[PDB]
Amino acid sequence: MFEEINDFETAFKRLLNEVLEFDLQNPLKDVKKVLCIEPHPDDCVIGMGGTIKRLTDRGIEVIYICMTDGYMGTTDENITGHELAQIRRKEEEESAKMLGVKKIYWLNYRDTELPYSREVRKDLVKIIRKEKPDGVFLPDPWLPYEAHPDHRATGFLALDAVAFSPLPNFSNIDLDIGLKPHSVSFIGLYYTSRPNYFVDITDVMDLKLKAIRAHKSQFPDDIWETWEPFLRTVALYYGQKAGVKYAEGFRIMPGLFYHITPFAELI
Amino acid sequence: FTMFEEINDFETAFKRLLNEVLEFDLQNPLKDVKKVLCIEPHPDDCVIGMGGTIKRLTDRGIEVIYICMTDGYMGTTDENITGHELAQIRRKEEEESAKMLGVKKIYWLNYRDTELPYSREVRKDLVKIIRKEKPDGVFLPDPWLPYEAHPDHRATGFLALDAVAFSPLPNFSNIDLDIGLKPHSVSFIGLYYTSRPNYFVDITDVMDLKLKAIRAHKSQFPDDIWETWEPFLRTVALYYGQKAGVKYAEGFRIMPGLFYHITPFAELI
Amino acid sequence: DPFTMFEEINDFETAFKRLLNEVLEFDLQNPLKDVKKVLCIEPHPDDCVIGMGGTIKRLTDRGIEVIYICMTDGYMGTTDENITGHELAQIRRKEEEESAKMLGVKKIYWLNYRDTELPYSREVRKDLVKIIRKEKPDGVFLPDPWLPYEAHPDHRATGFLALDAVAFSPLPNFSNIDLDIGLKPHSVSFIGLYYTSRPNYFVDITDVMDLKLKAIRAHKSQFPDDIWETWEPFLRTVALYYGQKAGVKYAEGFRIMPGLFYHITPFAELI
Amino acid sequence: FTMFEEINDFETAFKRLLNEVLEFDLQNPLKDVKKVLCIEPHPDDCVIGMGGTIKRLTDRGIEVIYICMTDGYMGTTDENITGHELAQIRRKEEEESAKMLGVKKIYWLNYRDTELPYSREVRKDLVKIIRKEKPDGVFLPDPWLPYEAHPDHRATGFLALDAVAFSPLPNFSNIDLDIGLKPHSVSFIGLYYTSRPNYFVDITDVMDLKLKAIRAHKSQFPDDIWETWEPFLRTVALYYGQKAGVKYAEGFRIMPGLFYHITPFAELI
Amino acid sequence: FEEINDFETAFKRLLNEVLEFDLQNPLKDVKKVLCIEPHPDDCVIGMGGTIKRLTDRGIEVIYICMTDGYMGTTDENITGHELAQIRRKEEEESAKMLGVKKIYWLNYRDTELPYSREVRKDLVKIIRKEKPDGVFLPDPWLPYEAHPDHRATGFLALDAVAFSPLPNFSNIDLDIGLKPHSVSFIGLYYTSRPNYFVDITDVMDLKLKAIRAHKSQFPDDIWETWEPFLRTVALYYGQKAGVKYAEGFRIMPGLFYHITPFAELI
Amino acid sequence: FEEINDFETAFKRLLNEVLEFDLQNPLKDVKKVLCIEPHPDDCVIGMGGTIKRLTDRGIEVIYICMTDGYMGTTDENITGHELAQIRRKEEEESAKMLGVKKIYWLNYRDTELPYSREVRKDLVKIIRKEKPDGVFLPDPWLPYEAHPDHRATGFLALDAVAFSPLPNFSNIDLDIGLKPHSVSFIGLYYTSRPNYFVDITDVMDLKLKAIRAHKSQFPDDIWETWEPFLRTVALYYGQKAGVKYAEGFRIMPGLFYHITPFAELI
Ligand SMILES: CC(=O)N[C@@H]1[C@@H](O)[C@H](O[C@@H]2O[C@H](CO)[C@@H](O)[C@H](O)[C@H]2NC(C)=O)[C@@H](CO)O[C@H]1O
Ligand SMILES: CC(=O)N[C@@H]1[C@@H](O)[C@H](O[C@@H]2O[C@H](CO)[C@@H](O)[C@H](O)[C@H]2NC(C)=O)[C@@H](CO)O[C@H]1O
Ligand SMILES: CC(=O)N[C@@H]1[C@@H](O)[C@H](O[C@@H]2O[C@H](CO)[C@@H](O)[C@H](O)[C@H]2NC(C)=O)[C@@H](CO)O[C@H]1O
Ligand SMILES: CC(=O)N[C@@H]1[C@@H](O)[C@H](O[C@@H]2O[C@H](CO)[C@@H](O)[C@H](O)[C@H]2NC(C)=O)[C@@H](CO)O[C@H]1O
Ligand SMILES: CC(=O)N[C@@H]1[C@@H](O)[C@H](O[C@@H]2O[C@H](CO)[C@@H](O)[C@H](O)[C@H]2NC(C)=O)[C@@H](CO)O[C@H]1O
Ligand SMILES: CC(=O)N[C@@H]1[C@@H](O)[C@H](O[C@@H]2O[C@H](CO)[C@@H](O)[C@H](O)[C@H]2NC(C)=O)[C@@H](CO)O[C@H]1O
Ligand SMILES: [Zn+2]
Ligand SMILES: [Zn+2]
Ligand SMILES: [Zn+2]
Ligand SMILES: [Zn+2]
Ligand SMILES: [Zn+2]
Ligand SMILES: [Zn+2]
Repeated sequence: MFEEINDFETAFKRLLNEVLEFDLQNPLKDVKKVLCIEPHPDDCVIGMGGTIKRLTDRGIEVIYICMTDGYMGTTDENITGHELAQIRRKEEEESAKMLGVKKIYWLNYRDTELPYSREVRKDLVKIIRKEKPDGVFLPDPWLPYEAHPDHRATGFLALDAVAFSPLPNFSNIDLDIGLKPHSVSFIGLYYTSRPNYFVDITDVMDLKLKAIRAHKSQFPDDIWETWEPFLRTVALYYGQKAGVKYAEGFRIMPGLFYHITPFAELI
Repeated sequence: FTMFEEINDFETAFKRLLNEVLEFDLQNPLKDVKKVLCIEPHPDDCVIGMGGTIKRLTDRGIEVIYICMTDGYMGTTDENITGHELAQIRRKEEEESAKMLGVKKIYWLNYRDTELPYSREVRKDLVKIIRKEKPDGVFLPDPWLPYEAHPDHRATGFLALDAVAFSPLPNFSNIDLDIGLKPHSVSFIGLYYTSRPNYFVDITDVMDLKLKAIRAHKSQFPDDIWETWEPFLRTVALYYGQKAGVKYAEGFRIMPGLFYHITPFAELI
Repeated sequence: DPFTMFEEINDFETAFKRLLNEVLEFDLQNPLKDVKKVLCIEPHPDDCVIGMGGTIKRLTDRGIEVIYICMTDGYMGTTDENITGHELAQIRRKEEEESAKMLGVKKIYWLNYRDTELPYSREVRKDLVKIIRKEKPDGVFLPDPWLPYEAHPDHRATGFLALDAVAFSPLPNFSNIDLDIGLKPHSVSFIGLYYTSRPNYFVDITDVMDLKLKAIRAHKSQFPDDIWETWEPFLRTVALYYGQKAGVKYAEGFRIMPGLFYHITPFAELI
Repeated sequence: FTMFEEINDFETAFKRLLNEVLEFDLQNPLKDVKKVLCIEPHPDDCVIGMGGTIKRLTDRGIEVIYICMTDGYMGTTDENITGHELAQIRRKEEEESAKMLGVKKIYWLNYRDTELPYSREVRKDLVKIIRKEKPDGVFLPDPWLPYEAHPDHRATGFLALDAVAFSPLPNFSNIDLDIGLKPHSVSFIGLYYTSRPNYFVDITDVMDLKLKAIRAHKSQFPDDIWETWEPFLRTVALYYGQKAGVKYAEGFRIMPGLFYHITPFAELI
Repeated sequence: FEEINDFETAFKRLLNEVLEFDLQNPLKDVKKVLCIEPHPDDCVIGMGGTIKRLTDRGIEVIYICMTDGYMGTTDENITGHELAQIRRKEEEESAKMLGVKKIYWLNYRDTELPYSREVRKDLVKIIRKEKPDGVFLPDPWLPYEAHPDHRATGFLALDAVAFSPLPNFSNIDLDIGLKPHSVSFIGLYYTSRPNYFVDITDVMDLKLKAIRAHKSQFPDDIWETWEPFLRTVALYYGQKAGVKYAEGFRIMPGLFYHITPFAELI
Repeated sequence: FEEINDFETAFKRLLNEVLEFDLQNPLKDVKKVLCIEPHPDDCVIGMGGTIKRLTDRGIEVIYICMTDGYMGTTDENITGHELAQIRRKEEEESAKMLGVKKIYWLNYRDTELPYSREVRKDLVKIIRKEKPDGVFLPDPWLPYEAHPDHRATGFLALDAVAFSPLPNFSNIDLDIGLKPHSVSFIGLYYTSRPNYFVDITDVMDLKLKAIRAHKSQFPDDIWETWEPFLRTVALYYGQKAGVKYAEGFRIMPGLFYHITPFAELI
C-alpha cells in the first residue's frame, strides 16, 4: 500500500530500507564472484585496481571483460596496431596476476570502433549468463566530459546486458544451447563523479601504481611524469569524501533506479 | 516595441524574452490544445508516466492519441511466454488501460522491445503520424532523465523531439507531401518522466483509477511484483506532489520550442 | 615539478592546484597564447557566426588564420514548400561565403553530409582527421555536446565527432592510409567548446556585436524579418548571460580544459 | 482445372501451369493496364532504358509515373558544378524529357547518387507510393543484368521487386494503413535494361523522339560524349531489334510474380 | 605433384584422388544434419521428402529458422505477432510428420533479416554446439530469387559453415565451451543447377500433407495454385533423375566455393 | 552513321572504330597498375605470374590489401593479432620475389570488410594519389564465390574506379590536393569468363614458391591439396590460350560495366 504516507522523505526512506532492502553500508555482503568490464586494457587497474586486490584477498573471484584490443593506443609510428594488441594482451595478463585475477574475456572489438550495437549486448549477456556473477563493475557512462566513445558505449552496453540477461526472450539461442537466464545482485559504477560508496586503498596504492606501470606501452617515463601525480590526485578526490588519504569511489544504486526514477540523483 | 539593445542586466532581458518576445505561459500552458499525442517507448509507459493527467485531459474533452514505439516483446521472466505471445497480450492490456483513461486511437510502430533504432527511418514514421493527426501538443519522455539505462527510453525521447522539430520542414520525408500530408507545427511540448519538472497536475482524486489502469497490464504486474511497484509509484507521485504542494502530482517539463537548441540558460526554468 | 614529493600530499585541494599549475601548466588566463591557426567546426552553415562570430572577428584582426569545417549542407532549413533542399544548399553556401568574408575567414571545408542525416560514424571521424592532419591547426573550436536540452542530432554528433577527431589525429594507426599518402599525425594544442552552459573563459564582443549580428543576417534564408523579431532579442540575451559572468555587457563564453580532463576525470566539472 | 496429380511429363505440367493455373499471357501482357510506375535509379534511366515504349504507352492513353531513386548529385567531371547545382539542373532536365514523352507526375526520393541504401527504409518509401498510386504495372531495371557495376542500379532493381512483393502485406509498414493507404497488388512486372528479354516493342518510328528526349539531359550528353553514346544507344536498339525482327526495339523480361521465388525453371521463359 | 598437360586429366584426378569427391553416395558418414530455412515452411517445401527419408534411415535432422514469418498473410485481422505464434505451431506439426524433434528459432523478423556479422555469429554458435556432419541451405545463386531473406540465408549459411572452424571468429564461443567445428557436407536446396537427386515419389503425399500443416500459408484458394506448382517442381527434378517426383540438391567440395573458375562443371 | 540494319555490323563498328577496344595488346601504354587483393596472398595466387612478367617488362605494380588476414588459421594458439603481423611479413617477402615495392594496407578485419561508402572513399584516395593507368581486381561475378570479402572487394574496386574521376565524390580529397583520376585499363582476375590470357609456364615455379612464402596459409598438410589445385587452375586457363599454364583476365571497355545487355559477348 503506502497510501497512508503524506511526506516524500518518509516514503523515500521506507522505499530504500523496507521495500528494496538497499544496503549502502555493506553492499558486497553475499558476493563470491564479480565481473569488471573495461573498455581498453588498463581501464580496470586504473579505475578500481586497489579494490580488485582487496576483493581478491577477501577470497572473491574477479573476472575481467575487455571490450577492445587497444589497437590505437600509441604515438610511435613503428608499432602497427596488430603488434600493440599482442603487447597489451601480455601487459594486462601481468597486471591481472599482480591483483589476483585469473580469467579475462577478450571481445576483440577494435579500439575506437566499439559499436553501441545489439550484437555487442548479445556478446556480454552470453558471458554474464555463463559465469552467473553476483556483481558487475562498469564505467559510469554519465561521467562528465567523457569524450572517448569506447567508454560511453561500454557503460551503456554493460547496464543493458545486466538488465536483459534475465529475460529469456533476449538472445533466445543462448537458452536453446544451455545458458539459463541470470540476474546480477549488485551493480557498481567505477570512474564516476557522483560516488556514494568508497574503499580505502592507502595501504595498496603502491601495488596499484606498479600494476598500472605493468602497461609499459601506455606509460613510459615521459608519460608517467604526468600520470602518477594525476592518479594520486584522483585517489585524494575520492579520499576527501571517505575521510582517508587514498580511496576508490563507486556509485551503487538499486537496479530499479536505472529506470524512470526522477529522484535517482538523491543517493 | 522598444529596443532590446538598451538592456544591461541579463535577469531583465531573460524576463522580457519569456514574457514579451516568446509569450511563454507556464501558468496555463494547455490553453488552446484540442488534440495531443502521448509517445510511449513500451506498452504501459503512458499510463505509468502521466496516466492521471491523461484522464483529466480526456474529461476536459481533449482528444488523446497514443504512439507506442515498441511491441513489449521482451518484458517477461516467464520462460513459457514467447515474445510473439507477450506482444499480442500487451496490445490487449494497453487497449483496456486506454479505455479506462478515455483514449480511443493507438498507433503501433512495432519496433521490437530493446531493438528501437535511433535511425532516420523511425523519425520518418513519427513525422508521418504527426503530419496526419495535426496535433496541438506532444508528450514524450525526457531523454535527459538521470541514470535512465533503457535505450528504448533515451531513443524515444530524442526521436520524438526530432519528429516535432522536422514535421514542419517540407524537404524532410518529401514523399509524405507528394501523397497528401502537409507539414505541421506542434504548438506544445511536454516532457514526462523528468527530474526537472516546472509544471504539475494534482492527481490525488484520480490516483486509484491510475493504479487500476496500470494493473490492467497483468503481464507486467503480478502480485509478487506489485508489492514493490505500488509503493514506488506512490513515492514518485509524492516527489512531484511535494513541489506542487499537493499529496499526489504528475510533473512535466514545458519550455519554449526555441530552448531545445543552443540555449545555454535552458536549465533556468 | 620542483623539489616537492607528490606522494607527501594529504589535501585534495593542494594536489588539484599543483596538478593544474605545475604538472599540466593549464593557463585559463591567456589560453590562446601561441595560436596562429584554428579550425571552427560548425554542424550547419551559420553555427560558427551565431556561436562565436564576435571572437572570430577579433582573432582575424589580431592576425590569426581561422578555417571553417561545415559538417552539413543545410538542405532541410526552410518552411518554404517551393525551395528544394538542393536550392537551399547552393544558397546557404553563398550566405556562409558572405558571412565568412565579413569576419575575415578565407578557407571553408564542406563535408556535405545532409542536414538532419549526419552520422556519428567512424567514416566521419576519418574525414575530420584528414583535414586536421593537413591544416596542422594549433586550436579547434567545436560545440559542447553536453549542452543541456540540445535536441538537434547534428549538434550532439558534431561535438562528439570533433573531440574524437582531435584525440585520434595524433595516432598513426588511425586511418593509416592518411600517412601512406603524405599526411603526418598532428596534436592540437588547444580545445574550445562554444555554445556551452558551463563556460570558464569569456571574450568581450560589445565593440563587435553590430558586425556579428550583420554577419548572422547575411544568412537571409534563415533570418527574414518575421524570424529576426524573435532571434535578435534572443542573441542579445545570450551575449548578456555570458557578459554577466565576464563583468562586461556582451560576451562569448567557451569551456577550455586540459586534453587529459576529457577522459576519466571525476573533478573535470570543477573548472 | 482437372486432375494435376496424374501428370508424368514435366513439359506437360509446365505448359498447364503457365496457361491454365497462372493465365500467363506473354503475347499481350499489358492487356488491362491503365497506370504504370517506371522506377529509375538516376534522372535519365527511364528515357534511356524504355523512352520509346513510354511514348507509345502515353499515346495509347496509359498514365505513366516516374519514381527517381537518386538526385544525380555525382554525375559530372566539371570541377565547377557542386552536386547541389547538378541536382537542381537534372531535375529540370528530367521534367523536360518527361513532357516530350507524355509523363506528368514524378516522385523524387532524393537519396544521393552513389549512396542509395539497400535498406528496409527505402522499401517502406516505395511501398507508400505504390499503395497511394495503386498502379496496374511496374517497370524496374533487371538487377541480374550481367556486369552491372553501378550499386544504385543493383539496389533499385532489388528494392523495386521487394516493394511490389510487400505492398499487399498489411503487416508491412502498418502505419501506411492506419493513415488511409490500403494494401495493393501490382498486376504486371516488367524488367528493363535486361540481357534476357522475352517481350519486345518496335520503337523504329519513335527513335528520333527518344534520342531527342535523352539529349534533353544536356549535363549528361555534351557533343564530346554524344559522339560515343548515339552509336551505343542505336547498337542496343539493334540487339533488341534482331530478336523482335524489326530495326530498333526495346526489350523487357516479363514473368509471373510467383517465378521471382523458389522457381528452379524461372530461366525457361 | 604431377606435371600433367591435359586439363580434363588433372580435373578428374583432382576430384577422384585428391579430394575423394563422392557424387554417387555423398551422405556416406552423416549421422546429423542442419536444415537452414529462411521462413517457417521453407524446409518442408524445399526438401520435405528427403527429410522424411533421412529421418527413417535413422539420421538426426535439426531445423534452424532464420525468421518468425511475421509478414506472411493478406488478412488485415491477423497482427504479425499472432501469425508468428501460429506459424511456430504449424512448423512444430509439420516437423513431427517428417521426424524432426529439435528446431532453433533466431526470431529475426520476416523481410528484415540482416546480412550482418551478428547473424553469422548466431548460426556459428549453433553449428559449434550441435557439431553436425552436414548442412542444407538454399542456393543464394538461384536465378530471379527476389526475396531478400532467401538470398541472405544462403550467403550467411555458407559463411557460418566456412568460419565455424576458425578459432579467432566469435572467440567468446570458445572461452565458454564451444570448440570449433568443420562441417563434412554442404547441400544447396531450391537450386536450378542440381547435381544430386532423391526419389520422393513414395513420400510425395506425406510431403504435401506436411506443407498443408501450414494452414495460415495454404487455405484452399491458395492451394489451388500451389499444389500444381509443387508437383511441377518435383517433375523438373524428376526428369533429370529419371523418376516421377524428385528433390534436387547441388553438392560440391568445400574448396569449390572459393576461387574455382571450373566450379560450374559438376 | 545511324543507317546500320545488322546488329553484328554495328557491334563490330562500336568496338573497333567508336571505342578503339584493343583485346590484342590491351596493356599498350600502362606504366603503373594497382592489384587489389581481399586478403594477403590473393594477388600472388590470382595473377602472381603476370605480376612477375609486368615487373620484368619494367611496369610499376602496387598492391592494395583490403583485409589483415586476422581469421585465416585453425591453430587455437595464434591470436588474430599475431596472424596479421605474420601475414604482413609473408606478403612483403612474396611481394619482393615478384618485384613489388609498395603495398597499401587498409586493415579492415578479415571476414568483416564492409560494402560501405567509407571503403570506396579509402580506395579512391589511393587511386587519386598513385594516378595508376591500370587496375586489377577479382571478378565479383565469379560463380559460387561464398567469401564475402571477395564479392565486396570486386564491387568496391569497380565503384572506386568509376567514381575516382567525379570531383563531387569525396570532395575533401580535392580540397587537400588530390585531383580526380580516370583509370585507362580494368582487368578482372579470378574469373570464369576470361577473354585475355598470359603464358606463365616459364614463371610457374617462381609463382608457386611466392605462394608458399605464405607459410601460415600453406603448411605441407594443406599444400598436398593446394599445389594440384593451383596447377589445375593454370591448365583450365592454359587450354583456352593453347599453352600449358596460363592466367586468365576479363578485360572490357569502361562503358560495358553499365546498362550493356551484350556485355557477355566478348
Ligand atoms: C579521447 C581523448 O581525447 N582522451 C584521451 C584518451 O583517449 C587517452 O586514453 C587512451 O586512448 C587510446 C586511444 O583510443 C586507447 O587505446 C587507450 O586504451 C586509452 N587509455 C585509457 C586510459 O583507457 C588518454 C591517455 O592516452 O588521454 C586522453 O586525453
Ligand atoms: C534498464 C534497467 O536495468 N532497468 C529495469 C527496466 O529495464 C525494466 O523496465 C521494463 O523493461 C522491459 C524490458 O525491455 C520492458 O519490456 C518494459 O516495458 C519495461 N517497463 C517499463 C516501466 O517500461 C524495469 C521493470 O522490470 O525494471 C528496471 O529496473
Ligand atoms: C526543435 C528542435 O529540435 N530544434 C529546432 C532547430 O531544428 C532549428 O534550427 C535549424 O534547424 C535546421 C534544420 O535541421 C538547420 O538547417 C538550421 O541550420 C538550424 N539552425 C541553426 C542555428 O543551426 C531552430 C530554428 O528554427 O529551432 C529549433 O527548435
Ligand atoms: C559502374 C561504372 O563504372 N560504369 C559507369 C556508370 O556507373 C556511369 O553511370 C552514371 O553514373 C553517374 C554517377 O553515379 C550518374 O549520375 C549517372 O546518372 C549514371 N548514368 C546513367 C545514364 O544512369 C556511366 C555514365 O557515366 O558510365 C559507366 O561507365
Ligand atoms: C518477391 C516476390 O514477388 N515473391 C513472392 C515471395 O516473396 C512470397 O514468399 C513469401 O513471403 C512471405 C513474406 O515475406 C513469407 O512469410 C513466406 O514464408 C514466403 N513464402 C515461402 C514459401 O517462403 C511468395 C509466397 O507468397 O510469393 C512470391 O511471389
Ligand atoms: C567460404 C568457404 O567455405 N571457402 C573457403 C574459403 O573461405 C577459404 O579462404 C580463406 O578464408 C580465410 C578466412 O577468412 C582467409 O583468412 C584466407 O585468406 C582465405 N584464403 C584465400 C585463398 O584468400 C579457403 C582457404 O582457407 O578455403 C575455402 O574452403
Ligand atoms: Zn579506456
Ligand atoms: Zn518502458
Ligand atoms: Zn546548427
Ligand atoms: Zn543510372
Ligand atoms: Zn521462404
Ligand atoms: Zn582471398
